[PDB]
Amino acid sequence: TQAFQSIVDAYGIATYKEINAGLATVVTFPFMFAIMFGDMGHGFILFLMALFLVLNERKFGAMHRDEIFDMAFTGRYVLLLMGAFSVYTGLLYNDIFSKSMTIFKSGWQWPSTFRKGESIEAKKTGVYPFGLDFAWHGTDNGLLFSNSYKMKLSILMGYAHMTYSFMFSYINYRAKNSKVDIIGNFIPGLVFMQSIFGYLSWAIVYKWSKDWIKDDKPAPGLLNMLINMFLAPGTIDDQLYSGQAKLQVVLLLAALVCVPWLLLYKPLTLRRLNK
Amino acid sequence: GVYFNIDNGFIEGVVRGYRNGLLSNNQYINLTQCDTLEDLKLQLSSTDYGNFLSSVSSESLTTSLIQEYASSKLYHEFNYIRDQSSGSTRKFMDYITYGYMIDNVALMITGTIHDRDKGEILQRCHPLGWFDTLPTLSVATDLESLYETVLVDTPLAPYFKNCFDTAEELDDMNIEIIRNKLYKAYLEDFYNFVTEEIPEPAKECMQTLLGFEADRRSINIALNSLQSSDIDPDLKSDLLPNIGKLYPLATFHLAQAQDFEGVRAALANVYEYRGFLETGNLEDHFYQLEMELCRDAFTQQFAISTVWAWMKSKEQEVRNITWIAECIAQNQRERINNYISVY
Amino acid sequence: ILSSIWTEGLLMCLIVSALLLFILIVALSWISNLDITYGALEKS
Amino acid sequence: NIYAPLYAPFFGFAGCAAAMVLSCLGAAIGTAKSGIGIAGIGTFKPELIMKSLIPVVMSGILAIYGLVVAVLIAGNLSPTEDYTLFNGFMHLSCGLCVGFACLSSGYAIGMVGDVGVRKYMHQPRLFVGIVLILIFSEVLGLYGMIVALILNTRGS
Amino acid sequence: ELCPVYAPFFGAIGCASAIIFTSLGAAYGTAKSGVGICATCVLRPDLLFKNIVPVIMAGIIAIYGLVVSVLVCYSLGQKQALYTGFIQLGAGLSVGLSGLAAGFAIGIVGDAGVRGSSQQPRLFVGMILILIFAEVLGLYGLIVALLLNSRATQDVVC
Amino acid sequence: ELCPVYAPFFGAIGCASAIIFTSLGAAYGTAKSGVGICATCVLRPDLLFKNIVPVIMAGIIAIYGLVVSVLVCYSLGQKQALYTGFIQLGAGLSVGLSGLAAGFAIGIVGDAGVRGSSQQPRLFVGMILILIFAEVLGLYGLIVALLLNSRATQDVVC
Amino acid sequence: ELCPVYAPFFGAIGCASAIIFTSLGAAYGTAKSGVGICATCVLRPDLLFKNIVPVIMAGIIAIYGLVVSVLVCYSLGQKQALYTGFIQLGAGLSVGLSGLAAGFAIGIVGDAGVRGSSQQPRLFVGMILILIFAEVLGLYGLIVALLLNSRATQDVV
Amino acid sequence: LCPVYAPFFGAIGCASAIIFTSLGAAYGTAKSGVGICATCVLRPDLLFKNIVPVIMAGIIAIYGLVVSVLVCYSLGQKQALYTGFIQLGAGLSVGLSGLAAGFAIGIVGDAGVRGSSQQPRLFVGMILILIFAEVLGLYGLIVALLLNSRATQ
Amino acid sequence: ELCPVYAPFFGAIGCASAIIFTSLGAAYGTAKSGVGICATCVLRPDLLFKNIVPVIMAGIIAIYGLVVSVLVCYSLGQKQALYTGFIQLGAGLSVGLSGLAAGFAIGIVGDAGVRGSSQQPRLFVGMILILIFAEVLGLYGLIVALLLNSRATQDVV
Amino acid sequence: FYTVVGVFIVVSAMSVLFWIMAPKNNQAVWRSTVILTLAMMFLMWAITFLCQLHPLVAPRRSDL
Amino acid sequence: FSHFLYYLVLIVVIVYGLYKLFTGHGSDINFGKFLLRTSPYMWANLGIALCVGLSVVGAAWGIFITGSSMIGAGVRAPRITTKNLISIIFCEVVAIYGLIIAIVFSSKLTVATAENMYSKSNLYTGYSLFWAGITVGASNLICGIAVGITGATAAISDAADSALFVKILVIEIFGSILGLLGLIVGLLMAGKASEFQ
Amino acid sequence: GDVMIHQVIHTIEFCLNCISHTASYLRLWALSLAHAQLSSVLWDMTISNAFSSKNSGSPLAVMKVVFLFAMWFVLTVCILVFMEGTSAMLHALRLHWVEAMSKFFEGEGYAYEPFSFRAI
Amino acid sequence: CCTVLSAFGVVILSVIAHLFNTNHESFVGSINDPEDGPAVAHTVYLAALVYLVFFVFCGFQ
Repeated sequence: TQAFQSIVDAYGIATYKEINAGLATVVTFPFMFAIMFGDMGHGFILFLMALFLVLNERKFGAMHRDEIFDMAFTGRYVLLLMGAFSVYTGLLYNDIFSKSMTIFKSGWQWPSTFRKGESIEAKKTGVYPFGLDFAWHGTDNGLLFSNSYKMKLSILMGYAHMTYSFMFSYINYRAKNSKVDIIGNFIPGLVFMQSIFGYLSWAIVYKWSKDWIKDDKPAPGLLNMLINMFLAPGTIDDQLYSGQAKLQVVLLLAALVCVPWLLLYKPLTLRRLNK
Repeated sequence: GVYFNIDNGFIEGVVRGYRNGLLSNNQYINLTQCDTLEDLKLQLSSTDYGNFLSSVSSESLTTSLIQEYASSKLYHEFNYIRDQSSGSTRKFMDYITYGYMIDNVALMITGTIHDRDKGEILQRCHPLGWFDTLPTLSVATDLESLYETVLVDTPLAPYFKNCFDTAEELDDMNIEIIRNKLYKAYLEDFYNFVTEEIPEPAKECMQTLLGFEADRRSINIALNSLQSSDIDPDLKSDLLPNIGKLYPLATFHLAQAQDFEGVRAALANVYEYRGFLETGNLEDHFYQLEMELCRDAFTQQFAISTVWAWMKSKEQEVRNITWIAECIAQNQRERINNYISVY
Repeated sequence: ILSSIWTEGLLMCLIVSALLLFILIVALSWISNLDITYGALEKS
Repeated sequence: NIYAPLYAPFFGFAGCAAAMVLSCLGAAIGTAKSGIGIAGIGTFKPELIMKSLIPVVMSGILAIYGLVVAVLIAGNLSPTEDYTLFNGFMHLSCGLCVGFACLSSGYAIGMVGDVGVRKYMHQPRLFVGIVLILIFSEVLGLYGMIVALILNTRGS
Repeated sequence: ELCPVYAPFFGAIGCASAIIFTSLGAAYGTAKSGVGICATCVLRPDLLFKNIVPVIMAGIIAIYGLVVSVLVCYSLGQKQALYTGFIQLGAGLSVGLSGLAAGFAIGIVGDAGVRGSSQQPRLFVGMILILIFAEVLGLYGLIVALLLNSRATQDVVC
Repeated sequence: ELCPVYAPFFGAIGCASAIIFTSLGAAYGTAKSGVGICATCVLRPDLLFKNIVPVIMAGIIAIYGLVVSVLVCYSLGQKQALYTGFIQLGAGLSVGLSGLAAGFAIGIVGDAGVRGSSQQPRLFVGMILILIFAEVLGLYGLIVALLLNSRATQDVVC
Repeated sequence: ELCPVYAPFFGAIGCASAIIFTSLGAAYGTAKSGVGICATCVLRPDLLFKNIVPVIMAGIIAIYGLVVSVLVCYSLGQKQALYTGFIQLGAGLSVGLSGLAAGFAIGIVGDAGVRGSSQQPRLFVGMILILIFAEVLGLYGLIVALLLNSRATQDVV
Repeated sequence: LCPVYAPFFGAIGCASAIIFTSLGAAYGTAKSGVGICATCVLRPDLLFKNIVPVIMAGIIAIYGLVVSVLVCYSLGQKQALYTGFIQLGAGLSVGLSGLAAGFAIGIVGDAGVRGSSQQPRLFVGMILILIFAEVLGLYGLIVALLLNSRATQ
Repeated sequence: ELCPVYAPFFGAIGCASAIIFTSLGAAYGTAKSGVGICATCVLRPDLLFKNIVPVIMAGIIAIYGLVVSVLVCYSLGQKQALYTGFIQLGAGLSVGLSGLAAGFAIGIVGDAGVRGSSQQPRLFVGMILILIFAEVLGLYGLIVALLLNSRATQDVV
Repeated sequence: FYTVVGVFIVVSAMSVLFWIMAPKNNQAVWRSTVILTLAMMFLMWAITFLCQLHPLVAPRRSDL
Repeated sequence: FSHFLYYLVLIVVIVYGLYKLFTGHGSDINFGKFLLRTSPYMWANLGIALCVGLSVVGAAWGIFITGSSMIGAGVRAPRITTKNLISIIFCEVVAIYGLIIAIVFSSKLTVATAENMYSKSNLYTGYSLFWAGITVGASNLICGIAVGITGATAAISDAADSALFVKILVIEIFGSILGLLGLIVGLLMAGKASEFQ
Repeated sequence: GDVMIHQVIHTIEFCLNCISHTASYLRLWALSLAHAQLSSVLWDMTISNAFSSKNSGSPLAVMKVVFLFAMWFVLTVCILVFMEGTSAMLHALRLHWVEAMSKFFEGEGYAYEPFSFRAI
Repeated sequence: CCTVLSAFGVVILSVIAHLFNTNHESFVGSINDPEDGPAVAHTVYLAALVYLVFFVFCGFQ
């Protein structure tokens, strides 16, 4: 944990008995790396050139290190995790030096009798067990599906990272024993963040849960759902769930009530405690 | 401020870093409490001067060696900033050193009239005003054979436009005339350079810093002409610069100023220079107004006038340190707080 | 029809090749303003 | 319909873009030129910085002025409804008369509220006059937004 | 043929120009004079509210532009004459590019006036009189555009 | 054909130009000479209402523009000859771009005259003499525009 | 066809341009000479009405435009030939852009002569002698436009 | 639907994708190489660690070369205006992005290699600034490689 | 229609611009970095023959233009397609306006490098290393133009 | 979707069983690394499984 | 010389417009038919490309403005060179705004049938993507330059005193409002635009 | 005044950042798309050319494969590992420094550096 | 550094030759892919042997 501590203390030295930010960094920084660096071939190369420095850390410790190799050897355990997570996520993708892995059984079958050179579709048999499916490789519209998947992946993992690091503020204000800071900053922050982008991250999962073809319903667009949740409340063109038009008004009012509340609770109750 | 940091990004931020080494009022009060030049050296060693007198070691340490080395590191910092300059910035840095080249010309050709040796009249010369033919001004006496032999290849060559050589070689009376006239033509040319090619935030705050140089030089010429000069006003008006705040109405009255009251009633009509000639040390009034004009030139960000405002403030810092080290070495402390600190 | 000389296709080739030539003139005026710091290369 | 040709949303989305780009240009000039003057007095009397953030806030309001009219032009644009060329010219004009209004108001706030903040470190009695000149230079964009709102309601 | 479909374009850009160039001139007149106000009330704090008269004098230019642009706005129509669009374009230019001129004049007069009025107290009346002669240019532009806009939709037809 | 639909465009931009290019010359003559009054009357404030004659003679040419803009405005119609629009454009340009010249001349002469009339008081009668020649340049353009505007709708048909 | 509808456009542009550019030239010649006068006689104000000659000779080349912009104005009709409009445009440009050059020359020679005639008293004759050559430029432009305008409606149909 | 002027936009997109990217890479090489040559006359042992800005500027030109090669393998005589303007967009994206990224790498790189010789702690600073300016060429390469995949569909 | 008459215009402009803009690039690279040779070989002329490498690497850009100009010139025809003219215009610009950039970079780096290599002899290897990255820009433009010109007349009708 | 909940049960029970059976030497980095990495592995597995559970886009190719 | 060309193009436009207007053919300069008959894919692809281009030329602009002064100001005070990288980050986010708007716009970019090609909706979604790419690229350009300037002032006021960076980070926040507002407006403009059909 | 202005700045900053960071985490999709597409179009340019069923066993057709594998491998190591994963590393770094260390991290403290002879 | 590249040249090209030999659809399965599997495997396996010669020769350095 020394390299993660130096990485997190380069930005800002924490205050006294604050929650360390280099103790959640030790997994999330190689994992947010691996989401961007997803390949079992490049990931195994990086894991191998990190494990070369981990297994030889006694001969390299008693050695003069120049600045670039001092940077690379001070973090010989950030790169081992950055390779070990890159192998995992490039096994989630089918990306082994930009190739697919036909490990499991596919959820898509291609038609047996078709003319040469024509555009064909695949029929869904099941769902691929672990990771993304390998019938999207030499595919014309495979990149559209990978765009949708990786965009919603980034949205949900950013939501998870933000709502995980936002609870540490509550733990800080609880350790300082300041209920004024809790009711002034954490709760109006929590039910502002979760009422908009927690709702977006829930709506992505709920659109993934419904079938929208067996039901013969239109699949809603989630960009112009959050556009129309703020502009035209109560008007739902493509219904996503039962009771959407009246619950989005409640979430909009819960988000809009916390713009004066987070701005006016703490100064007006610090002023009241001087009387 | 949108096209500044292309060629001047690194240049400003180091000069802005050099600004933070300007001694504040508390760092001057901590220097006035010293008892020995060694204690003043050790007090300066905690500032951004740190270990500049390290090769002296408490025995050969005089109050002139401090003024030598503290200004020498100013000159080396100016050369480092000038070496990273290119284009209009490098030309702006050259135009600063032209005014020191003029002083070194006028100091070099007075060391040959008095027949003082050439190796000792050049250690008193200014290091920033160095051109390659500066020692070769000890070859002739008259102005024409020093222009047409040496000063043609110098960048001071367009400034010899009104110096009329009547085949009288040189006394000490006309070398000051040549000095004032070269500085007059130089102030004209550098004001036209600032107005022409320097961008707009570094234009208005540099025209004021340069018009102040012109006004101070006009008042000093029109006031030093009382005691050691008997000249006509039509020949005196060729020595006063015409770029400043003081030119079109007041340098006329400074030209026909035969008495001290002819200067004082001429400077009573200008608004920011009135009261300078009434009370106090006049040189301290000009240095105080120089520092108040250099202080509010750091407050405009994306400007190349910060180089001028830095080096004049750092020269005033070296002058204040020299005045303090002169006070604490000659044991006179009645006017040790006569320094000038706006930072 | 829009015109016979200034047709629908020529007049939108001369907009693409005007935008690209504008970006070219701007970029060449950026590279033309590139000067060398000669004082850090001399002996002095 | 000869009064609603199919090229009419070109001038409506041009109204959106002229309402947003030039108003955020004015807001950016007003916040950058004034932040230069606020940071210039950062060392000399640092305690007058948090009081002097008013020409940054009043510059940022000029982007809200363009945001409101950009939302109100973009809400009147749909590919299924009929959209007259009168409506498109009117949205072009109401974006164009708020974009240069907020641009001029941002130039005025940027030129006033850095000279004022930069001279305010000498005289602490300048602040009321600085705020007053900023109000007179910030109602310039409010005039254009009023014209844009009246013009939007007229043209639809 | 006489009331074409592209006819409100000229009235629309005339309604735009009477805000664009007028607010540009008013912004110049407020900015360049406020530089002089903030530069002279450093050592003259008591003259801080006597010096606002250039800035108020430039704000009345933007009020002049506002009035003419609103009064043009309430005469734009869909089935508008091309004569009416030409008149509204002329009335917009006549306020805009004359209020720009009056704003240039007030911005260049007013900073010199507040720089000289801090040094001479009797120069304030002269500053106010020169600013009246500078504001009357934008007043002339407003007079021309109000006499012009009143002729749009008098004898229009088709 | 002889009185087309686009015919009031030239009349509208001749009504507009005769105040635009006139007022942006009057603004130069006001501003450039007012910075010469405000910089001179800090030492001679008794000459304040005597040096303001360049500002007055720069304001007179804006009235010269106003008269021609009103007379071009009240001859506009929906169905007017294209000859009338050409004549009104010519009159507007003849006032505007010559009153711009007269304003440039008054602005350049006036500050040079008021900065010199406080050193020598016998230069005021020379400043008035040069400034009458600088100010009659707009009166010539007003004469040309009035002789045009009298010819505008004289023998027009269709 | 010989007398189109757009034919008075060139005549109106010529009638405007006859006085517009001569007013610009006369403005330059009055402005620089007035700066030269007001800077040369704060010390010797006896030469005030003597040095007024460049301002008068710059004001004459605006009367040169005022003549032809009346003689072109009184030949403007609704149904006039395109040949007439072309000649009136050529006449307006021939007076205007020549009196502009004459005004540039008078404005430079005027202040260059009145700033030097305060030193040498007999530079005044040379100043007048150069300004005559600078004012016959506008006189030549006047002659060209008066010969054009005597042909704009000579044998037109 | 597929006119005769339609491969003008694809050919000029293939042109501009290497032209603007090489202009940006040339500015990033030349301006940051002046800083290398000016720095390494007084401290020459920093010569091969200051070489990073011209390498990143070369990576920019490789990003432009990739788009130019991938556009010129989809050109034909009888392609539609859809393919032509989407190749034009794929050229303009990586062109403006490589030009901007190369200008930024050039202006940051010489200042960085000049501050690195005075303060040794500014090497990590200039590398961490230049990595943000490097991926702007990637941000145009993403749009270029996405518009390439929609060429013939 | 597929093979119009104005179609060799773009091909001739592509044959011209490939040598024109690479001659501009090579001319700037020879010029700016030859001024530095002539300035720094008046004091140390022993290293005259090793400072010549910016001039040679600048002159390689003109050969890059010459190859593409010859290969476009030997594919021109009277009845060629408009596609061929568009591809030859693109291949001319891809070598020309990229070798112009490469020649700018070679001139700037060479003039900055041969002036600093006489004070520090270890800077020569760094100068060669930067000039290789400056010359591969024109090499990449050559690659793009050859891949266009192979595609120029392949399946044309 | 219930084969995502069934994997969440066996990941959450494993993380709770590791929270109480972490080694005492470095508790705040044993039960912080291992419990958070199981959470992020399950999150990327659930996201890559639910995007293919009910897809809207079918894979379409020409060359086969 | 550029002013000579600006005057020459203006004179040629005025002479061509008055020649076309005097001869009774003034409706031949027809900008509406130009908008109706040019391909909507030009406007769509040009808007996408200028969105992601002009976001990056503002992001890279701000990066060198607050990068070169950060490195210059870090020579004496090297304790800013990591903390103050948030000024690079605030002017770098305006490029990811333009990127994630360009991809959402390119999702609306399909092959339209030639029988309904210059239709109402296909031409609408060319106009909308064009101006909604312009209003995002230009807004992120101006926001990147403003955040770069207010970060270049912050990088020097940080090296002056450490307590000033917190006070002048607020100006970078108010400057970075602008790119997010352009992000909002460009999504509202192409919100009702459909694909090419 | 020091609490009300600070809470207004905190409210504006937090409500801005809730929108500005969930769109800034889309670089996890941006750089992943860039890495996947560059690793695809490097394979397709280097070793997709080396695969051919003609001249099976020829010396030229096997030195083709050797040279193209070497050109592929040095380009993968030089770009797609060292000069691409460093950018991914720095982007996952700024996602911690800004998007994660602004929800809870105050950061107003100073480091424990004791009087120690092992650090001189 | 040639021994590292040669070891990867053994491993990667041996796996590629085995995937061409067994007619794996990520290498043969497309129309643009080569038709004969073992014909490509025979010339990739010889390159694997060439890189094994480079790995053995540079392994004694």
